[PDB]
This record gives sequence, structure tokens and C-alpha cells, in this order.
Amino acid sequence: NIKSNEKRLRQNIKRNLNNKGQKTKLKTNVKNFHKEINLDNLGNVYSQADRLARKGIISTNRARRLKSRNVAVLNKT
Amino acid sequence: RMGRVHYPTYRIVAVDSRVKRDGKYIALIGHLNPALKENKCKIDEAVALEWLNKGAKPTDTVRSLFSQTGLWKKFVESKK
Amino acid sequence: TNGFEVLTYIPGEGHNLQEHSVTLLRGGRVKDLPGVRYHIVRGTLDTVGVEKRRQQRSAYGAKKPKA
Amino acid sequence: AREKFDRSKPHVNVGTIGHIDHGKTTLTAAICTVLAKEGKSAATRYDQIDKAPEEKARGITINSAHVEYSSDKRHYAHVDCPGHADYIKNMITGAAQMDGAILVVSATDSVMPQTREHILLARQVGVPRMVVFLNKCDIATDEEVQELVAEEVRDLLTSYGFDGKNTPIIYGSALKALEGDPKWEAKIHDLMNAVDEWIPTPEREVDKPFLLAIEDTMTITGRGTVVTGRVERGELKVGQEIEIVGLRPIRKAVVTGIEMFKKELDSAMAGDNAGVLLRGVDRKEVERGQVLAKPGSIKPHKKFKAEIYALKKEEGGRHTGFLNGYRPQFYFRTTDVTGSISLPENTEMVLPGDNTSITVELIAPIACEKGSKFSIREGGRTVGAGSVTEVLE
Amino acid sequence: MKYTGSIFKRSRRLGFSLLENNKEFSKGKKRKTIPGQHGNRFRSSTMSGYAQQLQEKQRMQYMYGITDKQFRRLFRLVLKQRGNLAVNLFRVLESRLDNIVYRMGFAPTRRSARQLVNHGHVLLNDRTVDTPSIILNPGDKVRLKAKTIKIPIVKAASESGVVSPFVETNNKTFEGTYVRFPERSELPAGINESYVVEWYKRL
RNA sequence: GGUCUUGUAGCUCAGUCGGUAGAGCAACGGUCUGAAGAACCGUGUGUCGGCAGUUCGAUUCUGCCCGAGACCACCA
RNA sequence: UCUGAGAGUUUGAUCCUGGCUCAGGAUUAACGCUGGCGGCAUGCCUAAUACAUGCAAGUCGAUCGAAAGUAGUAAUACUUUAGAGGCGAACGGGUGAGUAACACGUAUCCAAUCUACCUUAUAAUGGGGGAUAACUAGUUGAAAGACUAGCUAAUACCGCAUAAGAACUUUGGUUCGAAUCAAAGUUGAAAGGACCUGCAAGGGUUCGUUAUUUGAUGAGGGUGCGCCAUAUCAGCUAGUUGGUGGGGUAACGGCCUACCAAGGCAAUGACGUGUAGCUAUGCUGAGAAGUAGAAUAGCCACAAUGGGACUGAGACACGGCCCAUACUCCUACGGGAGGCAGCAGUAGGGAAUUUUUCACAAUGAGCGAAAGCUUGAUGGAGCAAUGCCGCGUGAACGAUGAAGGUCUUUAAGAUUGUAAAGUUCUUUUAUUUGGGAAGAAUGACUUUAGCAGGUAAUGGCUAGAGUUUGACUGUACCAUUUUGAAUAAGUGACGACUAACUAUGUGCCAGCAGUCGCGGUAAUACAUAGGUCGCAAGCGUUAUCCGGAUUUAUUGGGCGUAAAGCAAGCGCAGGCGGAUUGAAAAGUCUGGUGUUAAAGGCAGCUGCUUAACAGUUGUAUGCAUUGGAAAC
Repeated sequence: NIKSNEKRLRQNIKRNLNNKGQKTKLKTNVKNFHKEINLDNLGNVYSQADRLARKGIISTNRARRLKSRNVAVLNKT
Repeated sequence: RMGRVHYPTYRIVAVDSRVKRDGKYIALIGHLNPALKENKCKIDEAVALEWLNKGAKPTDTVRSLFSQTGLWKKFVESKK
Repeated sequence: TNGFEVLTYIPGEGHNLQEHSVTLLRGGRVKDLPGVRYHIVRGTLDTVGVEKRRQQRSAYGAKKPKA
Repeated sequence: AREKFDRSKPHVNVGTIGHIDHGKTTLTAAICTVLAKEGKSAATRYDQIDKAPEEKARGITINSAHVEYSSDKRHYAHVDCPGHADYIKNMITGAAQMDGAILVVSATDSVMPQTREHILLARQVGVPRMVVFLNKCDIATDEEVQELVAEEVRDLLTSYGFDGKNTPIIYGSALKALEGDPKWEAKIHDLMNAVDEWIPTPEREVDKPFLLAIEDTMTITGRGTVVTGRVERGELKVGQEIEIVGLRPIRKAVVTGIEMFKKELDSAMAGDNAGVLLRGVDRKEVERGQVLAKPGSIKPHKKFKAEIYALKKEEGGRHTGFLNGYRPQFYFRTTDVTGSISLPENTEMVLPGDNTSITVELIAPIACEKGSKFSIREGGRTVGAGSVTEVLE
Repeated sequence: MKYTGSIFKRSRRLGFSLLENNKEFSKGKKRKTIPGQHGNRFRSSTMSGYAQQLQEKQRMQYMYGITDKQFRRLFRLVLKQRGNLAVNLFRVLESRLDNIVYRMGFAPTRRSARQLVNHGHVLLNDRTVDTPSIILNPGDKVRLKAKTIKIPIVKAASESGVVSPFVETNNKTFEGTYVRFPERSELPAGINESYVVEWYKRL
């Protein structure tokens, strides 16, 4: 038994809960962008996504791909 | 170290901790054998420069060897 | 040790068979027997004959002849 | 690891003589419970010594064992010697391991012929001034029947050569002592003070090489094979080399660890009840009741000459003479080795008694030394008695 | 085997003489009866080229009295060097420590040289020898280990000792050296390297 | 070490509850045959694994021992 | 420049073909007999069977509240931490079950990729919010623990803003599928701990901070190839194939999704099926190669079975988690707890494959200012004649030769046999004695001397002075340190093969035997004995591979009567192709360059008391690239 097993098991639950909660706080913005398209919501989505893209919660390169997709489809309209 | 039993030998190498000892060597910087504690170390003397300039700290014994040569007071200006 | 049942020659002089005794074996083709190429290490197990095996007990192991 | 002791309470080996239904299990529990208060760490077992079927249920002892119990002044190991005829060898080994003991003779279940033979063998092997306790004085508290029990106990002791007129027989009953009555708890104190004299302290010595009498054979989970017994003589430690001798070729082995009752000990010396985990041995190769030795020690002997006094029927021996081709069993503290009574010339049919110089060959070579006092039995009864006089092999 | 035991039990069969005459002679009568009573009249039982190769092996090997493991090992080592392997080997086969000590005029027998080297009474270049299997090269010093000079055998041998033409000593200091590389003529011509070197089919 | 089986000839087996030790073969000799096989047979072959009681010599009525062998012996 | 062993055997004999057998090397080797010692390397293949225990991952309090303790009346100071936070946790260790494939490599494309730390370089190290851990109180269960309510720390967590430079948008220019640049837009950065210098204000030391820029590092994917047996394995693939779009990966990808369609794989072998860790390598060979892919190494797979998720730079992680399964254990019978293919150790197996060992002295690791910490990795010690090696078991002398085993079938004499008794002589080991290294020209520790940006202090760096931490060590080793042949030889064979004879007994009985063969009546053979011989602290045999066997033939074959020409013809694919002229140079030779790690191959050298082994340098092969030739 590694000494840092039960301690990290108790600790990582906070990180998991924080990541899970923060992901949907951006998912709601993304769904709002689905509901109606405008530059203001694009800016809000980028502002909310730059938090999680900074860390490993949302893959930074995946965040870049998704933001490029959103700005490209918005440029269509 | 690596060598014959009852014959303490530790050849100088720039190995990474991700690779175990006796595994694959990245760059063997000459060799060392503590079987004679007057002079038994040899190195290339060229790897030190940019193999220090690009980080990736090798085995800690390189510092004591640098002491025998005083490499810092000729490398700090190049460093900064 | 496997489930095979194999015929073999009884090597060495004398006999100490007990009808399901344990025997330590050896190979060895012998032409007086058609196709038999097996034998026994007669001398180190429950079968102990080999009286006066005083020329070669590297085969048919026994105590060293007292001189 | 297994909870290393720090041996600081000196050891004396103690035992029991008699039969069950004397309260034997209750006496074994009571001695430890009583001495636990006046002396720290006197572990007790009443049914916890029992570990097997027909020892759980029936309660008799078939594989005799030991109980440890210590005081603030001395430590003691009590051998659970049985009656139960055809178990006599199990008692002999106890008497083979024995320096002091408590003669268990109750005021209700008094001496029977089995206890008669027990005391006969105890005297014959040689026990120093054995201590006696009179049991079962709570139920059927008598005035002359108790005198009867005491008088016949003393008479039986004298019949073997003891000073029975001076042997201490402490009255009382340990059943009420364990029950909680101090009137009978103090009788155990009287018994142990009577034990303090005539039950000597074994001399733990360093000059003798080694000697071990096997009581059982043991195997641990994940560790190997343990052989347990009593270290009669010799010093020992972990890592030494010991040879198995007798009934097997003399085979060398390395000791892995010295213990006493499943837990490792400081160091093994003369008179120590201990055990040893061994390196590269088999529980089948070792046998319960085998002698041990170290290289460069006393040689094992098959045939030797001695002076033997046979057992008269007048004192509980043979009722007929024995032959030369007669095949009784000898005993060297561990085994019933069989050897024909090769009586000297002109003597083939010899009656009981009549201490005579005779020579005997054994089926197995056992280490014999002069001055060693042993017994001879066959047919379930003791037939001969003597001590080694000369070794010829 | 590590030793030889009886000596002329091999001289009888091999026609052997290290003193070149006196390893079979002047012991009542120089007799040519082979070991054992079975010497009625023999020319060849299986005596042949392979048999004389075995004989020459047992002669050269036992005229130094060495084992087969060392001899095979040294041949395997010579296989790692170049030139005429037979003559280089024979020079090396003559160039170790005990043969030199015998040829210095210091050892009555090579067995005595082996015993003295075993006893630690030989010193080479200020290095105490416990095994005479060194292969020597020009420029080595062999001395007496003066603390052992009390031996009368070494005293008797050293004075009138035979010094080989290629290693030279002084008895005033009891010290000598491997001066040069020897030539074939100094050794008997009865031996031929061809027998042993073509005899090598094991390796 | 106790719960129990078992050791009968050279081998395998029979042997009223105490009166007695034998079959088949291994195997010696005869019949034998031009020689050899076949062959009919007469053997020898045991106090019944060894000891202690009982009495009518005890495998026999029991018990003890040696050894092998179906259960229990750090072992929850 | 480079290397080569044979033999018998068909029959009446012989010539030819031909298999077979043997003489030889190597093994996780065991076993058989026997066995002194050291150096040296390895040491469970079987049941990838279960496995008490320890240890295999801990560390940081100079990251933090707070807890307890001691010196102090206190003030506090100091030690550790119940815990939080950070770091490493994925390094490492061991088993190859599995997988016949981009697995191992090889050469390469990653315009298709990222990369905690660490390097270079640029900008600062703000203000707030909310807290809870810890704790307090309690129930319940044996614990596994959970919940009911309060209470506080951090660099724990999260808004706001500044955001050079970035990233993503719009637009402009810019060069050969990519990419730089000009402007704006969207949006994104943290942190304090200890401390010097300061009356203070502040400046700052030092560790770090964030967005950054450079690297390397490692990871991953792909390509061409190479490496099993197998067609008495011919159809196979329905996300399979292609196209469109979308979702998901560090990167691109039917990776996936829905739609539109039927394509894709293979007779020059899709696949069917048995087996398999691959490679470097080890044995044999002269070679290509056969052998096994021991031990280690490179890489890769997995962790009781099958899935799945968290966190983290990456894990579904041997020793983290949930579920289900199977085992086991505990149990309060309701429910919980464990994964040595981590080392040793045990039980089963096998014929068997080391100890439940010491030290973290040294290497190495991280965690840490540092101190210090652990480290079944590592160095060791021990077991095994596991393998090799070194090394003894006495030296010389001693005669016509003691006795005696044998013989000549007795009385000679010979052999044993210089064998012996014996003259001394002696010790590497052994045996008492004392000394005695190195490994620690490691690392930090403290001051001293000096250097530098910076001054007002420091701190960073370099040299000398001392302390050191030695597991092994009592090591190696040695002075007549005392004594001493004392402490030690077996094994197998003696008919030809393939070196090694006599006697007795035996009569195809016993048994020996790879061959012939020996004993139904004088056995070289069989049993034993003497003699002889051969290897030796090992000897022999077992079993596998290789050589011999060039005996499926590149080296290294034939197809008439010993196997082998089809029954013949037609003849596809295909193999093989007249002469001369030209081109390129694909193949080929060839020079240079990069790579095929290292170990190991080879030569020299060095420590190996001599070698084994290890180290020094040089040291090929194949592939790709480039400069030459047209001989083919």
C-alpha cells in the first residue's frame, strides 16, 4: 500500500467535482449558442472556455478546434 | 553503478531517470571506474556545453567532475 | 508422470519389484528388444538389488565399494 | 516476525501424574489462573489447549503438550501427561522432559493401577523427590478416607524407593481455587512453596554441545518446518548447524530460528523447552520422538552392555520370566526402540528382578552415554529397568 | 588431474626421459618392461598415428606435469594471436614461471618448483606468486625470497644448477631474468609440434 | 502418537471355535527324445511378520512390537 | 587476405548407391558415484497455482492553520505532525499467458503530432469573494464509515481588472498544400514561504509564481521492408470500400456517426488453422546458415478475471478506485475486507533450480533551501562442485626391487615398483598472532581566501583547513605471527569401433550392449578381482541442438539397371532470350554522408597474484542520400 493512496483518494474527489461542474457551465453557453447565434454569446463562450482551456479540464487544442468551428460557422451567417 | 562484482565501476553516462540503470544509454560520456581513486575518468568535454545549455540534468556526478575543471566560471557568461 | 504407459527393460542384476513400485528411469536403445529404448536407474529407490556393482555404479548407483 | 520474547523469568519444567476425572483440565486451568495474580503473564487454557476433535468433545489428551505460566519470580511449563492405558509412551516422554511435577491423586478418584505404573516409571527414570498434591477435598471432605488416600500414596511412593513418609502431600481442591475461594487458593500457594524445595532449577549451560528431545513437529504458514521439544543440554542460536541422528542417516541442517511456543526466543540453553524453524527439512523426515545432535558429539549406538534390574510383579512388573529372543522396547527419552534381550551365556530364561549385567542390540542406533537411567517395556507393561554400563559400538 | 603421482610409471610406457638418459636408468638395471606384467611381446595393439598423438600429448603434458584444463585454455588463448602458432605456443609453453625456475638451475624437479611456488617461496617482480601459470615476456626479474634460503635443497641445486641458454641468473644474488627469445635447437628434436597441433579435433 | 487393515513357503492362496501347515507356479531328479520340444510326475520348499500371557506345541484366545497402508497431530 | 578430420555397416567377397550408428562440442541442466578451497557469472522453465508477515513510495512544517510535547512564571522558542496543500505518483520490479502484427527492428513521413519538470529569452509578481479541511458535538455498525449542526489556514477554490507578447476572428500584403508580416476585434496572468537591508517608508536576497520563447526530452501514429509451419486452408470483408457532412484524439484519420452508392482484399496466397514475446544475441560450422530465441539488454503486452470511470504531463495503473465475477478471510451472518507476474519464504508440481539475510558505506532515484528521509532498485553477505577458472591432496633422495596382490597357471623371477620403510625438508591452504589499506581526489557542514553583475547588506560561484557517513573488513594482504604432511581422489573404461590384459566363475542362465556382437559348455565382450589406461575436484550418463551429414546441394546432387523425366502433344501466366546504334542509369560496382544503441565479434592495451570477466580505443555488415560507369 502506497502511503499516498488514501490521502489522494480523499483529495481528488474535489478536483473531479470541480471539473465536472465547470464543464457544464460552458456546455450551457454552447447550447445557448445553438439556440440563438450572435457575437455576444460567442464572446461569452470564449470567456467561459478560456478558464478550462487554461487547465486540463478542457483540452486546450480541442478548445482551439471547437472555437475555430464556432467562429467559422458564425462567419457563415 | 555497472561493473564486475567486488570491482566497483560506474561509467559516466548522461542517462535519464525514465530509463533504468543497465538499460539503454542516451550518451555515454566516456567512462569512470572507482577502482583507482587518483585518475580514472574520461569524458568528451564537448557534450557538456549544450547538453547543459538545453537542461535535462544528467547524473549528479557531472557536477563534482566540473569542480575538478571549474566549468562554471567559464560557462556563466555564455549562460547569461 | 504423464498418462502414458510404456514398456521398458529391467536393468541390473536381481529384482526388487513390488507391483506398482516407484522407479527412476533412463533411456537407452537395446537391440535385443524390438523398439525398446528405455531403462531404470536401478539402485536409488525402493528397488535395491545390484549386488557387488563394483565396476560401475555411476550407472546403477550404490554405495562406494569399501576398500 | 512473531513477537520476540525477552526471556527474563527463569524456567522450571513441571508436570502431572495421574488420570483425568481428577479434575485434570480444571487443575491445569486453576494453576495458571491462580498464579496469574501473584505472578504476571501466566497464560491459562482449560479448553483452549484442546485443538482437535475428540479433544474438543471427549476432552482426553491424545497428543500431549505443554502449558506456559509464569510468576514474578519464576516461569513454569506444565506437561499434560496422560493416563489412558496404551498412551503410556505419551507419559514417558513427559517424564523424559521432566524435572518437577505435581502428583494428581484425588480424594474421590484415587490411585488406580495406571497411576501405580505411572509412579513406577517416574521413580525408575529418576525424579528428584517428587511433590504430591491431594485433590478433591471440596467434595466428599473426609477425615479418614483422606487419610487413606494419603497413606496409600505414601506407601506407593515407598514401594518404589521414595521417602514416602516425608513426601509432601498438600490437601485441598483446585476446583474451588479457580471457583474463587481463597481457602483453597492458598493451598496452591502451599503446594508451590513445597515445590520450591525438591523441584530443582535446571542449569542452563554453555559447555555441552547440544541435545534436543522432540515433542512434536510443526509447520508455519509461509515459513517452513518447525521441530519443537526440549533442549536437554547445549547452547544454541540462530544459524547454527544441527544433525538428525537415529532411525535416519545422520543428516546436517541449518536452523532458521529458535522459538518457544510459536514465538521466537533469545537463546536456547540446557533444559529449555523450545522449538526451531529449520532450513531445508521436511515434516515427514522429522518424526515426533526423535533425538538430535550436532557434529562432533556422542555417537549413536545399536548394541551395548548395561546392568538391568527387571520389574518384579511384587512391585508391578512381569508375572513370568523373559526369553533371550524376547523383543521388548527400550526408551531413550523419545522413542520405543525395540531390541532383543541378548542375555549373557547360560542365561536364556530370566525371571523378573535379579539385577544382572546383560547386553542388547537395537534395531536403530541411538546416542547412549554412561550413567543414563532408562526403562524397558513391552506388552503394555514395564518389563525391565537399568542404566547403561558400557558402549561397544 | 592436478599432479602426476608416480613418475617412471609414465617413463616406462612413453619411453620418457627428462634427464634425457636417467629417467629410466641406473636403478639396478635400465628395463624396458611396460607397466604391468603384460609385456611379453608387443608392437601395436591399437598403436597408430592417433595413439602416438595421444602418447605425445601425455609426454609433453607430463614433462611439465600440468593439467588438461590449463593446456586447452592456453591453446585457446594462443588461437587469439597470430604468426606460427606452434612455435609461439612452444616458446610460451616453455615461458611460464615453473619451467623457467627449473631451467634457472634452481629446482631439482618441476614438481619441486610447483611445490615451492605453492609454498610462496618464489618472488617475481616484487609480486608474490601463488600460481606458476604466468606467461613471461622479456624483462622480468625472478628472485629467491631470501627468507626461505634455509632450504638445503635449493642451496644444493642453485650452485651447480643448469642454466638454460635463453634465461640467465646469478647465484651471488640468487636472481635471474628471461633475457631473450629461445631457439628450437636448444630443445630436443624428437618432439614435433605437428603431432599435438593436428591432434586438435576437440577444438 | 493414537481410530483401524495387513505381513501363511521362493511368490501368490487353503487351513473346525487350540488335535493338522498344503495346492498352482519359480524350481532340483526320473519317464523322455536320433538331438531338442512336449511330457507324466516324486521332491526339498513352513512353529504362519517377530515377541508376552492361557492351556491341548497358540495364525488359531488375546495383547505388545517392527514395517507398509485408508483418518487426526502450527493448522482459524 | 581467408579457412576443411574421420570411421564402420547390405553380401559369399567385391564395385556403386544408400540410410543408420559412433567418435565431438553446448545446456536454468538434474540425476548416478564421488567431492578441499577461492575468483568469477547465473540460479525455479513445470502450476502466468494460491500464497501470514515485513519491506517493494514516500517526501516536503522554511507551503499551511492547527494539534500534542518539552525549556521558559510568562512572552515565546524548538521537535514532530492528526490533516490540508505540493511534488513524485505513469520511475521502478517481475512474469511472456496472450498477440503471426507496423510486434520487434530497419530505414523514414510526421505540410499530422504534443511534450509536467528542466534550458534560452520576454513581461510581472493586484485587489476581492466564498470556504472547509483540521476540529467540535452525536448516533449507528464489529469495522468497513456515513450522515445532523456548528467552527477556522494556506501558494486550497473561484469572480473583476489590467493584460507587452500570445491564441482565436476580420481585413490587407507576402512565398511555394504549408507559412511570415501590418491593423483591429474576442478572450485569456500570478503567490506567496523564509529572509537581509532598513526607525519607518521602501528597496531587495533567495525558492517559486503567470503569460510567455527557446530547446531537448519522451510519447504516439504511418510508410517500404525482414522475420513462423501451413492451400488434404478459394473465396473473404456490409463501416468492410469509396464519397458528403458531422462528432471525438496531442495531432490527421469510418477513429466513430447519419446519408449516397458497391466497392476493397487474394492464386505472385484474402484468409482458414497450429504455435509464438520479437530482436541483439548463445552453441556449431570455414561460410551462408541450422540451433535456442538461456542470462542480460532494447522495445512491447498485462497485472486474480472482464469492463469502466477519477486525478494527473501522461494510468484505467503489480502494491490507486467502482462494478460484476471467482477464490479466500472476517463477521455481530445482516455486511465488509485481499490481490508477491515486489524481494525473499511457504504449500502443489517437477528430478530440482539460492535466504522468511546486512547496509542504504557506494551508484541511482526523488522529496526537500537545507537538514534529513525512504528506497526487495542497488551494493552486499549466504546456498548450489550451477558453469568456468585458479588451486592442494606433499619435495628430493631412497635398490636389482621390504612384506605383500597377481603372474609365469608353484618352486625362479617379474609387475605392482621409487611403489615402500625410511634420511631429512616444507607450508598457498590449514593453525595461533598483530597489523592493515583504498573504496569517501563522493556529497553536502562550517567557517577562511578570492570573483561577479548590486549596494548599504546580502545572498550565487570558485580554491584551500578540519569533521566525516565502510555494508563488505576481522576484506585482499603480510612480518618463522605458533604449529603442522599434516586439511583433502575419485570416476569410468581396457574386443574392433574410439588409447587402455590377466585370473576366476559362469555356460545364450544371469546380464552387458550405438554397431557388430559376447554367455546352449574353456566369454579379450558377461559378474567380480588384480594389473593397465583415461579425465579429475569432478567423472560419467541422461535429454536437446549442432558438427560430422556436402545426407532436400548458394557454397553443396541427380533423375537408364539403387528414390528421381511426367504417356505425349497443344500451350496461358511466367522463366529464359539473335547481332549492331543511341539514351538514361532502375538494378550493379563504387567514393562521401547519416543511421544499424550498447554489450557482445575482432586486435592492441589495462585491472584482473594467470585467466574467467569487466573497461580503453579502433573496429564491419544492411538501409537511405549524394559524386562517378555503361561492362552487363
